Amino acid sequence: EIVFGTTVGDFGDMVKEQIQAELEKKGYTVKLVEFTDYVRPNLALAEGELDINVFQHKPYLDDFKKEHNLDITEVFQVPTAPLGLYPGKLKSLEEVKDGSTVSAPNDPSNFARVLVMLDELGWIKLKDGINPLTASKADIAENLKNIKIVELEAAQLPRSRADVDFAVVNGNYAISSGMKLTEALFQEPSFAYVNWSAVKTADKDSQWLKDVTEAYNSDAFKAYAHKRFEGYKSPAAWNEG
Amino acid sequence: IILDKVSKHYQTRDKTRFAAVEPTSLEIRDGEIFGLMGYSGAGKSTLLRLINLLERPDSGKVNVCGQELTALDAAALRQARQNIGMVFQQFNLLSNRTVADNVAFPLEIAGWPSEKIKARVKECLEIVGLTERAGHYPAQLSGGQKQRVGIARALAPKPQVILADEPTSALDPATTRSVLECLEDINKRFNVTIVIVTHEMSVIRRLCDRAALLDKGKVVEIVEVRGNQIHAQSDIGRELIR
Amino acid sequence: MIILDKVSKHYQTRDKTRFAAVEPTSLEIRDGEIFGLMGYSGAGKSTLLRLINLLERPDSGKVNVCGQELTALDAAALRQARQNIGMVFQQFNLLSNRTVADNVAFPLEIAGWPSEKIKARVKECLEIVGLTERAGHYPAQLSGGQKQRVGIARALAPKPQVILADEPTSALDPATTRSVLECLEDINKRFNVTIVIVTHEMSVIRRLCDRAALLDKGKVVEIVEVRGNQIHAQSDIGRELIRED
Amino acid sequence: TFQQAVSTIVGMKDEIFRALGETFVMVGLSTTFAVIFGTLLGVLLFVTSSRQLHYNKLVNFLLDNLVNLMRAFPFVILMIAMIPATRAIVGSTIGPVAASLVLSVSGLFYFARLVEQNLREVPKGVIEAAAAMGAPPIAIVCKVLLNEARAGMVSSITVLAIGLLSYSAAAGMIGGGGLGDLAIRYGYYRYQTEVIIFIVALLVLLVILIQSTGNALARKLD
Amino acid sequence: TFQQAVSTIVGMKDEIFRALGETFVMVGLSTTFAVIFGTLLGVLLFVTSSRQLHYNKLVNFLLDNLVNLMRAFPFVILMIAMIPATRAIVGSTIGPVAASLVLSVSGLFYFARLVEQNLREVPKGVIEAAAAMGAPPIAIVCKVLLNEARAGMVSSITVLAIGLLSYSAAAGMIGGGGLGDLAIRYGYYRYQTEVIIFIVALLVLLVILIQSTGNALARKLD
Repeated sequence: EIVFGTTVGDFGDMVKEQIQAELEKKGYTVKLVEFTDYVRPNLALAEGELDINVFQHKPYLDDFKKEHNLDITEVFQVPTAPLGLYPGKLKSLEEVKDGSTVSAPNDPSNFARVLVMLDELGWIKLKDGINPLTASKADIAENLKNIKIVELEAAQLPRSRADVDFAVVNGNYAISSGMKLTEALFQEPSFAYVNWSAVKTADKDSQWLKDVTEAYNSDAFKAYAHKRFEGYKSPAAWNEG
Repeated sequence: IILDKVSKHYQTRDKTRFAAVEPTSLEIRDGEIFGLMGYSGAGKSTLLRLINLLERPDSGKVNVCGQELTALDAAALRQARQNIGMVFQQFNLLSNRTVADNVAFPLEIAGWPSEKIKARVKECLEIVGLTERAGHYPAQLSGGQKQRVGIARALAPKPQVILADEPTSALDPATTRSVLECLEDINKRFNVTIVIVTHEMSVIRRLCDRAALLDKGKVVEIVEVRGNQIHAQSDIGRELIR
Repeated sequence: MIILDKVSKHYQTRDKTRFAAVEPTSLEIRDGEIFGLMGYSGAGKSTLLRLINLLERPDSGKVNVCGQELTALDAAALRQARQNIGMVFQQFNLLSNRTVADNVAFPLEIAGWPSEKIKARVKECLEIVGLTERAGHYPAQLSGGQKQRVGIARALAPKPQVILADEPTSALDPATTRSVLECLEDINKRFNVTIVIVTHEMSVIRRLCDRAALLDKGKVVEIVEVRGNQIHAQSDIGRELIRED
Repeated sequence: TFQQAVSTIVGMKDEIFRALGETFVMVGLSTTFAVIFGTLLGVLLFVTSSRQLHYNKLVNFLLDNLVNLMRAFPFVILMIAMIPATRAIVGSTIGPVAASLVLSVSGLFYFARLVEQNLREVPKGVIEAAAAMGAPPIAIVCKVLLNEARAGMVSSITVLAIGLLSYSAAAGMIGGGGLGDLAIRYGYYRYQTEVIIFIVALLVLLVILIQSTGNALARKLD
Repeated sequence: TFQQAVSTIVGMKDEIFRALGETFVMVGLSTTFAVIFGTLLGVLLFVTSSRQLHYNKLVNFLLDNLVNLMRAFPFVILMIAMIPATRAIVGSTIGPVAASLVLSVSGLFYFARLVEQNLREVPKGVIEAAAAMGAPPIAIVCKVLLNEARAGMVSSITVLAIGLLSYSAAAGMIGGGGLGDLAIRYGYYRYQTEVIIFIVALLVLLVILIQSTGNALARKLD
């Protein structure tokens, strides 16, 4: 048997459509547990209600493993949502004003990517050299353009275009609102936030985990992922492409 | 005031308060007190509701101050309802408004001027004397007071008929002597044509004009009580007299 | 015997309670006799009748019942004593969603008697009143007179030691009443003849009481034996009550 | 231990003052519209089924099955379905006003089913007396039935407010605003043990107060 | 588009039955406890509110405050706080049984408060009569509280059942419980309008069936 934790959506979709049938061909009975809350999947992993979980990214594992002193490890990177800035009430970047509005995810680590991208736009400056994995409003050295940030739930970001000037879209909701996924004004080159499968550290060598890793690196899985998650930021194992 | 006819009837385990009220009719003349008498329940503890059409009968029709009532539309029936007064076996009142305010209530429905209501309540409260504790609530006073509240409530709107359901008979006879004196005056001055139910002979002999004696949803006799003497003819009537 | 002793219920300056204050008062009732109680509603139809059960407590005074003080018992023993004494009430207070035959069974369920002797006593006290025919009927099948018999039957079932009435036959007819009172006289054949009762009227009292008390505003003005259906009142203001003849 | 005193007071004051302001307006306004329109609908439910003032078997059946559907259908899902209509009315999808709208729709249908109790429970014969004295149906309801069940209406509004408080926290995470929109920032995500105990304390004191107000007035208005 | 929608639905066949099979456990089981302990709590509050049994002013006030504190305390936060205790008792925190425990906890207080309506609102006379008869408080609960008020209790049960259904959507997120999880799938993450309309219709049926059952029971009791 093998027990998986994912969030709902793209990572649980990877398990439901392709990886689950792949491991059953390989003799493993998979159980999927789906989460809508970030805290429960890791605890359940360290507590052994799960054998594995692909929802954690490199920054999140480090906070939660430190804070809760957990016996867990990453194992391999997985295809990850690009992040990108999109037209809202304003249609091109140059239109930005003192007091313009931007919609962004309320997640601490995805807020950290957003902050790193607005510094790459040069709209704000962050205190460069401060921890990137845990950046926040206080890590804004200067709100150069006095931008009015709007923290939201990520699935609301596609509808927010009408309400805010420009709207960062997580990328998990850009390609499901796929009709507008092409309209990105900016793109994310940061590799500090890659998604990463994870296990209890004692599990790291197990043949079942090697067969999960192989399923996650099988040619059938690559064919399925290219087809289902087009434009996602690949594992460095895939040459990041 | 006359019935054409009435009746109302119930199947086995249809089970309203009593078994059927039978084919029946009467004329109650103007300026006349008319009594109803007989063993308990029996549809007689209900029968008077049929006059105000508060139960619709299974049969027949009724005329009151000219108008036949059963044919009326509900909005016309309001004025018929307004001009005919009634009082009951239970006190049937608005808990969360005062005594004086319960007395004002029908007059609010009369649409009377504020001072006309105030005057009429002060009048009717004083006629029953209970002006002395009218700023009051039902836990504060007793059933005797509450009878006078019913009486005044019925009285105040100057209705052309009253349909008493043992309100003055409800008290014990010694207490009743001081109140019965009121109804006599009300009849003499306004020819109220007051109709009353009872299960006690004594009150009839000391108040009324004609008595229907009754059983099984039907008449035993109608008798004159004039001369303070009930001139009955049946042995059932004699038992009811005793 | 019963002994009634300096009993009062003084209230507040507002005096916004059920009635006006009631004064320190005392009496004695015997094993062999029927006692009637009479006044005007100004004194209070309730009078101190609820306090006889100790639904209230004397602000002055005390209460012997069957020769035993009740204000001192002050325990589940006082409730147990209450279970043994008969009363009927101005308000029917019947359960609505059980048959009146089962409202008749409800007092014996309190006594905890074996259910067979419950069935027996029930049918007995129910047929004594004669309401056995309309016992199975819920309260949407009745008039006041049926409901009265229900209260009366409910009271009778224990063969209780001592008896209290509350102006019952104000809304009832004579031959049922006569027969009911003839049953209470048969109860005198049983251990106790004590039948305490309120009616402010004369008609009933003249017909069948042994003794009576006349009162206003919490003052008793005379007690009178009744003889040959005559009160023989000595009291002047009592005679204003006797004018009600 | 002083870590706890410092961590909260310096930062959180600035947000708390807004998070509170958002919370109160969102509960208050939604409650008003819920009690207002819910009253009228509750009356209709009763008076159609009363068979005394008026009757209609069919309208009664239709309105009940509607009310049933809307009372039980899930609130969060209904809010997502109501976004286009909401934006078209409010002029935007985001803020306490937009939440107050969807909250009020749930509260509207919530309210009326309660009041059904408040009427079926009431004593019969006074209705017959009102009919016996020939009042218009509108007068009966308006100037009798409320006062008779006045203590009943205070209880119902008290409990509805407490419900809408829990509902407002759920409404706020998706739409923005409210102490729920704080708690998810300092719990569920970036969880902090000391900040969570402060929000818990504020709730306790506020929710005693509203209920204690309700019980005092309901007691006065027997 | 119609044929595309219809042909799609056939694919989800087994998953739908597994979501529904889950849902009955959460709602049914949690309801039982809610009605059970909520009864005792409401009764105990009421008897200490009255001179019947024993009148305890202080105990009454403290217990009343606790019920208000727990109803108004937020559900989602409470679930997250309950994690360590829930894990020790059930042997897990994932799944419908663990979630139903948390549902039921909320339900105890909500049901006791609902019970309180019905208890405080009875007509005095019969209680006064049995008390005059020297009856013990056990007999008073054994029949006297029930005889009429049991219809209002069917109403209370009916609203409670419908309430636990809405909360089951919210627990559906974390516990992966039944139709709440199903509505989180192909909802915010993906937009499949066809299965939304199907879920809406499936719920609509359940709603009508529940309230129709409640309505009939309450009608037949009096």
